[PDB]
Amino acid sequence: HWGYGKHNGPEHWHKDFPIAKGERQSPVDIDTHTAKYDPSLKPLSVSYDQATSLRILNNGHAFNVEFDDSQDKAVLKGGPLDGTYRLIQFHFHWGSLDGQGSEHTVDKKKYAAELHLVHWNTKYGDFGKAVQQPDGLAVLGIFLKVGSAKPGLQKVVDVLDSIKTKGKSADFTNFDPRGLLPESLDYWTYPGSLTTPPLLECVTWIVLKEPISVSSEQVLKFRKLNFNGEGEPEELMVDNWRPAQPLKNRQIKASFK
Ligand SMILES: CCOc1ccc2nc(S(N)(=O)=O)sc2c1
Ligand SMILES: [Zn+2]
Repeated sequence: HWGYGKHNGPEHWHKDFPIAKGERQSPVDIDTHTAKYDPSLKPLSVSYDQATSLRILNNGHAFNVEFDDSQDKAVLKGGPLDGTYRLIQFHFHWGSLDGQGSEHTVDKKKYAAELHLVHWNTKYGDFGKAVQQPDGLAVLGIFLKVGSAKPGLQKVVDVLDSIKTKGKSADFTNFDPRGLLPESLDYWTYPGSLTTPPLLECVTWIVLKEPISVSSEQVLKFRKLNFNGEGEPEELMVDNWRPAQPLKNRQIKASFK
């Protein structure tokens, strides 16, 4: 099965998922001098005050914090989007070293990790329908750099011991994702894809310009997770990022100049 190892990593994925070589794959390198300022772009509207987190899960390639998406509780609108997108989960990608880990890069610069808040377009009724549409998903991407600790992240860090191996889950209620946002909501946006299989080209990417800082101790605890299931040989969950893909016939737009 697919993963991030030498024998099943991103350069192998196209054999099972031919769309890996598609025309609107993610992630990409954001060239800040080629991105076009678009004054017609609206500010992002993040409404997370009623968010209901349920569970945190190690799924074998990352850990997901899952939300109740049966109503318009935590939604994303505005920006480049038409209509209302519901938050369903967030997860991270990170590296084995502080100098790598993000999926998107900015002028070829890598960050230590990247947070993805995944939302789906409510006009399609459920998430599985949404991923089959060109405007089905909106993923908010936030860069993590190593520096001062992020207080709002610590509740996530402290529960990781309980979901060390693949398939483990833990109740995770009353988590407020607003504690993970940067001060500014300026962004780049482009049409792209899921960055893990099935790599569907259904995503409007919204990548925030301002990174958040987390401490070395916080990111260190990410790196203690396991790709494997309990009772299997230990493989540390690190470097679960896909490298940048060709931009091809797309333009990256910026909400700011
Ligand atoms: C369709 C089964 O659920 C999936 C599969 C892949 C996938 N990739 C992302 S990401 N890394 O935010 O682009 S969210 C997501 C959800
Ligand atoms: Zn992701």
